[PDB]
Amino acid sequence: TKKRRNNGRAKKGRGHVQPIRCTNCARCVPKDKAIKKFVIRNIVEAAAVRDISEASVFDAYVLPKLYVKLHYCVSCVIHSKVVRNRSREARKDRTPPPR
Amino acid sequence: MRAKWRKKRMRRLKRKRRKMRQ
Amino acid sequence: VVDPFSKKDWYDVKAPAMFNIRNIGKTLVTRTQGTKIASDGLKGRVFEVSLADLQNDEVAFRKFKLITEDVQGKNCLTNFHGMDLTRDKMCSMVKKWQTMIEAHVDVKTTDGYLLRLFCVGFTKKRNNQIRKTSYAQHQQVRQIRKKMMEIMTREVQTNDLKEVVNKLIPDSIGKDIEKACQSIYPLHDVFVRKVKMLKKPKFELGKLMELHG
Amino acid sequence: LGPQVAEGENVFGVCHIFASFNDTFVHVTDLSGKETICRVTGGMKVKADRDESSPYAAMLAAQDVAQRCKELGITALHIKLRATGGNRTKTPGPGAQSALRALARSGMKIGRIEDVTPIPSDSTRRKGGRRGRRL
Amino acid sequence: QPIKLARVTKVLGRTGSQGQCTQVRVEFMDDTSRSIIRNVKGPVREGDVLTLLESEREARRL
RNA sequence: CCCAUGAACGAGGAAUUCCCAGUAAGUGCGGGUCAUAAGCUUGCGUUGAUUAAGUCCCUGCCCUUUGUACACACCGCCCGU
RNA sequence: CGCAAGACGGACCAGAGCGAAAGCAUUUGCCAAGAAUGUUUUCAUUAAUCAAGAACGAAAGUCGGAGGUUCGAAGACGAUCAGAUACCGUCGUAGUUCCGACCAUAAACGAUGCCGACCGGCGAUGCGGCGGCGUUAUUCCCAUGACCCGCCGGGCAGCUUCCGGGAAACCAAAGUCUUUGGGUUCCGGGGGGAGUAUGGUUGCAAAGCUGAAACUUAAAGGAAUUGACGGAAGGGCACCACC
Repeated sequence: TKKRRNNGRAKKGRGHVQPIRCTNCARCVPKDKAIKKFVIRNIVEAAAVRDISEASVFDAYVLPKLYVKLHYCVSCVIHSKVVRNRSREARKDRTPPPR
Repeated sequence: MRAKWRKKRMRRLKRKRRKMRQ
Repeated sequence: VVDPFSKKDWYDVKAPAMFNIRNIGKTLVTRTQGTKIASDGLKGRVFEVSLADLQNDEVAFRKFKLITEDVQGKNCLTNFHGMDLTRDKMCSMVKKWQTMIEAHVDVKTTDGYLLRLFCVGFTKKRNNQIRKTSYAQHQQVRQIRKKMMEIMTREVQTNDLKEVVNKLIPDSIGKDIEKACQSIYPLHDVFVRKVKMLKKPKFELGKLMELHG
Repeated sequence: LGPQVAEGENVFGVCHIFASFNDTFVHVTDLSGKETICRVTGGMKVKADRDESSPYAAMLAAQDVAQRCKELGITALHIKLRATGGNRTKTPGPGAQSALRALARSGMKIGRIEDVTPIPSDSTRRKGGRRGRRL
Repeated sequence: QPIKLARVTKVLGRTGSQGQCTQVRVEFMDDTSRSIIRNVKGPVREGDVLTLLESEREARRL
């Protein structure tokens, strides 16, 4: 029985999608099927922000951020709890989490 | 048995059989 | 056994006259002993210094590579060797619902320096756009890239290294490209992304002296 | 011995923080990068494989690095933090933040902070199989 | 290591495999009042005063 | 019950059972059984309490979603010369 | 700081585009091709589907010649395990790359032949065309490019379905079906034996295509429903649990 209408991937109107490697296990997962997270995180953690700011040579330095694109296989994305299993009805909800 | 492995075993059987038959 | 920093001299690194800030820091080397000489040890080391540490009213996401050419009076005299943008800046301008156009030319200056300028530009969403994505078509991207290459060549091949770096400091070429490509597709963040020197003319001491004021 | 010029100003070095998930490097070097002042890793601070990348080992290594640099005349540091990079992970290891905080907390002045992990335009195959590592 | 008087604003909960630490949020009264969170042990009652011998110890949450 | 005849004479293999304030533990007493037969049990007082006001890690339970080729229901079902 | 090798082409990159499918992503140039749109152009049934034949056909594999970074079947070690010579780790050979010649197989999948009609609604999106307030860019006279609001045509998709259909899952097709006939190709007939044996045929080989029977069996199987279980997730609870 068909679990998903899109077969768990985002491929329409094409035959082949180039694979990528899961950031955790290095599994070969198609780019459309893979679960992608774009993490924009401060290089300095919030606990260390004040201590780094005081030791700054320049006043008003605004610390840089980290830009890392994360690719996940289904197994590692489920294990890491980035995605969870949902009900048959809530599976269809494509809206990203409001956070 | 997994169907792929059943096919592999059958193919090895056929390889031996064609080895013995000349 | 023997402390190796007790046999090390400190040297002053000087920026070219194109920058308001002259002394960009200090550097070390082992003293001249036997075959090894201190001056040879400081003749190819590259200093990547933020432009805000070179010019007091400029942006900090632009870095310049300065390479020492000769040492006299325990001052290391540097020259422009390359330019780059910080990784965070470049990663910040790469968003998901736009087209990024990149171009590069190998263009020589008038004093024999051969440069490879890298230009990056991004498609801009109009202030009243309802469409989620703003994508330039392939011919639009090709025209934008052609304009990028033409502007970079026009801005480099006619001036020498001094005026090229003087244009790089406020990124005049990027603003010119952004202005010129406004009628093909409005661009968003146009920069000379990277400059790398491919070959240089034979060293001239007098040219370097005129370079440091 | 060291730069005793203009005591009121800062003497700038560059700290290359290599924070892999196995251990962490705290490497202060010259402004150009060619001359190195001191490099203390987390592995020369803990006698166990697991704690090589721990935040505590990185804090110890950064403390020793800052002590050596202060006794060598360097007063301020530019930070060039990197992860393993390449086709492997781009996220810095557990000791990066603690090493940076220990540098700041032990009387060092922080300059520009930059991330320099090697990012391929595209790479060779990763060390895993096509099915990944299954443990 | 200054001594600062701060009042508990909220009690978050416990942590560990079996539960061995307590989380509260304390706000300063005479240090340009701002909200800082810190883990704690023992009876630290509803909205009591927690003394900060240091302004840098944080609570690593989850 | 007394002669004081001197027993590793002061926090315990692997495995663990019970327990949160008048808990535990010490301590005696009364009922049942009975011939005032208790080392048992059922009650009762008396002395009196270190630790904890938490968690889902182990053992389990419940209010959901999910998977299943199980329904004698995972001690299931099941593959291989 | 450089130098050299091969490999790859991140982010941009999308339920977006192109191609018959396989497949296709750095710039530029050349070469030939292509759909859609526009057309008050031309020919005037030239068409649809297709035995026989034919072109292409992932990966792996084979034979020559280069190359041989990385990864890596085989293999060699090191590892908690009762027992790996499995999973994990360090190496590592053929391969992985390119040029010729083979091979013709994939869960080659939308598990849904193709051509043609009819049958709801809506918001988008890609391309072409048409119309229209206004906002932005090249000297102040206009097109045009980027937006904005629409209409038409083809396309990749997002849809209830008590139109309708299905065993249902679900499907605007898997509808217009006992109110059963638009055209046409391939193809199935309970489960095993078995895609096996044999014959033929192709291939250097590996193998590919066509392809039984004796015998054996009362079920195998599909969808879904409740429970039970999960070394599955979320939220709680208990000193017959732990801390």
